[PDB]
Amino acid sequence: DQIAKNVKLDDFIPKRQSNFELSV
Amino acid sequence: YLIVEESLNNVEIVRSLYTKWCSLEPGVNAWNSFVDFEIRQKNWNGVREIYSKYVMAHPQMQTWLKWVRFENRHGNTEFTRSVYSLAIDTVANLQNLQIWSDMEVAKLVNSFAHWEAAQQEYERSSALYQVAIEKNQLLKAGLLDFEKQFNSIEETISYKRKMDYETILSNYDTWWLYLDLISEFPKQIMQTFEKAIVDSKNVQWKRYIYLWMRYICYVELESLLEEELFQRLIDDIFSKIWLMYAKF
Amino acid sequence: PQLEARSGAKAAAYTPTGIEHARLLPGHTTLKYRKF
Amino acid sequence: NPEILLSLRIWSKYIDYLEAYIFNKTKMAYNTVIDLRPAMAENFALFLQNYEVMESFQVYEKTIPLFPPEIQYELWIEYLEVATSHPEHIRFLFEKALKNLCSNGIDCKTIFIAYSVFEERSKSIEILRRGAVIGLESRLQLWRMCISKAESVTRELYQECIQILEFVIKFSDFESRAREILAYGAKLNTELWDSFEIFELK
Amino acid sequence: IVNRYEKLLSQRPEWHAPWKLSRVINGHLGWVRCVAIDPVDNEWFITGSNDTTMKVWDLATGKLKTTLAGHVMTVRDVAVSDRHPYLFSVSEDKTVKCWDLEKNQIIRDYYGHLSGVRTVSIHPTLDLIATAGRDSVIKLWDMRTRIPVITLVGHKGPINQVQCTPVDPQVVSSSTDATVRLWDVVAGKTMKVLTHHKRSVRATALHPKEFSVASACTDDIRSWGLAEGSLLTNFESEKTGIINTLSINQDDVLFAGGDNGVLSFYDYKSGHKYQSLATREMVGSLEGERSVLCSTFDKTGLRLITGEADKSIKIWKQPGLAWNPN
Repeated sequence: DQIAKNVKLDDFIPKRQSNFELSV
Repeated sequence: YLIVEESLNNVEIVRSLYTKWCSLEPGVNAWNSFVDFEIRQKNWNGVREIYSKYVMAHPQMQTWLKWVRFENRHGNTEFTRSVYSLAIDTVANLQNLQIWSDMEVAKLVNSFAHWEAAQQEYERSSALYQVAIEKNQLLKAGLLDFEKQFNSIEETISYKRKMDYETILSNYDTWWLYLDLISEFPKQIMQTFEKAIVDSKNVQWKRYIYLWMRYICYVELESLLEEELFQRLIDDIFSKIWLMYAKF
Repeated sequence: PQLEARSGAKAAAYTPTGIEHARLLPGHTTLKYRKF
Repeated sequence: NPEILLSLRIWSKYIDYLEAYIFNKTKMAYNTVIDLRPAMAENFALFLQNYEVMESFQVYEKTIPLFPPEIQYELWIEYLEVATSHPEHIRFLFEKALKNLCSNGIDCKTIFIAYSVFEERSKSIEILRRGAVIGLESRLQLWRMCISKAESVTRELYQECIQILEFVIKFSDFESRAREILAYGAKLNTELWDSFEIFELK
Repeated sequence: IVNRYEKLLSQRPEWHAPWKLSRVINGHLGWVRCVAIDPVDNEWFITGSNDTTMKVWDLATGKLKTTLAGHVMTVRDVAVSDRHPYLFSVSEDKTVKCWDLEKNQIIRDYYGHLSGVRTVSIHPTLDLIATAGRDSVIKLWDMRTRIPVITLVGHKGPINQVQCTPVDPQVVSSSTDATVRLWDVVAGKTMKVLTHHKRSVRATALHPKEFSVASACTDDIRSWGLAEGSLLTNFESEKTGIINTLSINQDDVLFAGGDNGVLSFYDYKSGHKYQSLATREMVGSLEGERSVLCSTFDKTGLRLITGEADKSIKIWKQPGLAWNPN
């Protein structure tokens, strides 16, 4: 659980790949 | 870590760790290891879930096969069938090309068919193959195989058709073969024959003559058509053919 | 031998020395700018 | 259970007993054995007790599934048996077999010849030619077959053979244009010279 | 997963025009391993090299304006400033020099780097530059008082590109440790350490209008908004060469140069590679040499300038490729 907390899935995931109109 | 856990023989923690690992879209190898671990443990409740998760994470047909294999190893026949259906459903669902190769789907289909055959009811296999055909070469091959395993006449017909197609692709001998196939729906066959004739130096001429003869024979079996053929021949321009026409 | 090649350099921060380097001496205090 | 352990002989024995001896039951047993996993034996049984081709076909399919050199051989045997028993379907089967064993090593040429024969009973000739082209002893056999076919288009076949590969000399002899052939043979020979001399004389 | 792939398939990228070679200016007698343009104007662009020189170039003509001979060893990087008429340059002689452009002559050699200094970035807003070398440290300089103000310890190996943004994430380093860092100059520390690369991220560049920073290890071009310090996208850079350059265009047309010399272009944010360009070299030169070492666009964005190892500088003028993900 602790290990999981330490390293999360969304880190690996690019955020733009889902939403393109999304711009920083 | 896993090996340490195993050594210790505290298993809940190990399981948790495995779960954590598998949430990070890790390698197929990791998933396999997890599966193995699960198998080693007494319970077969949760293993299925993990397999499903793996499948979701790795859209790969080998994964599906592996899952099925586990099912087979397990006592339940229904479960395996269900799994197969799910696999098929998933493949169907993505119509858009977001997919493992069309060889893999075909393979899966074949496997399913085989399973069905092993089971009591064959109609199901046939249905599956029909479905496959509806949604290519590989699929056709699989269907043929299924038919062979098993309708027979239909399979034979299909094979013949395939052969004819191949011949056409390759393209006098081929033409002849095609004609034969057609002869062996009737209207369609006739049309095909006509097409072949249309398509159709000395050797070439001979072939053409043969085709003409065949056409004449067909007509006989079935006068205007014959006349038309004769006219065409004349335009193209033999003596023997003319004589035959006269006789007719 | 000790006539040897290498693997990596360095960058470690100590207390400053307070030495009056020649180049460090003031010069070009005025910075220029662009027009806009 | 098997995996855990990690019978066949017993099963085989049972099958044999059944064969010796109801027929339907025996067949079922055989099928079961196959599933668990001889093929030749099964085929023989089918031929004997059932006079049934379906069984033979099934056996052939099983053999194919099993798949190896021995398996290939078995399949070939089955095909031969089928042919003996009793066209398009047969041709298709032959083609499939060929595809399976493109360069098996053992008796590709023979297989090709068989196929040709079946066809005969132009296509055969074509098959022979193909074998000659796509296929040392085996190759030689194929060439011979092609030549035979030609003898039975022929010229074209001969030319093809020559291109693929002595062969030239043979072609020249067959022909006996002849002079040209002889010359060609010479360029790419004891009997060839003799032939040339003869030509000159005439 | 199927949920993401499908989404990706559904979404489409914009048709960026392709790129064709226009100008080639064989003038340097060495690699041309730096290139830069004026923020203010786009008349000239200078290019530091293994010559030791750096040469200035008029874009329109392609003609060599003038040379500058203020280094000993080879120039690794330069940076003309928007806010001042200074050109910073930096060479493996350990010198971060500063050329006035009113007189084309060095002024303030900044001293402090223990060894060969790889890159400069002038801060867009401050009167402060930032340099980093094989030192494994990125020092910031007060340009007036020509002293390193702060230094940034974090990294564990040589540090290549070190871009400066105007926000809080004021420096965007990029090492051979394959971390790319986001720093807080004011805190004297890191803020977020993007570790997502496998190898030496030997290229990185800030997006002009979009507050993000493409970065390139041996293959995978990541690109990220540095507000949080969070990944934005992964580009289709699957079997392309060792990415040397990673310039971004105004119109979201990220360029990547390789050690192969295969000029690869991509739509930015999409992560869609939409062109490859085969390199070229001179009849005398060898086929292994040709490789885009340094590159950058103009402020408009219609001309990409690539310094290639042919001792050349190639400027590039302008049906898109099909998608197909994994």
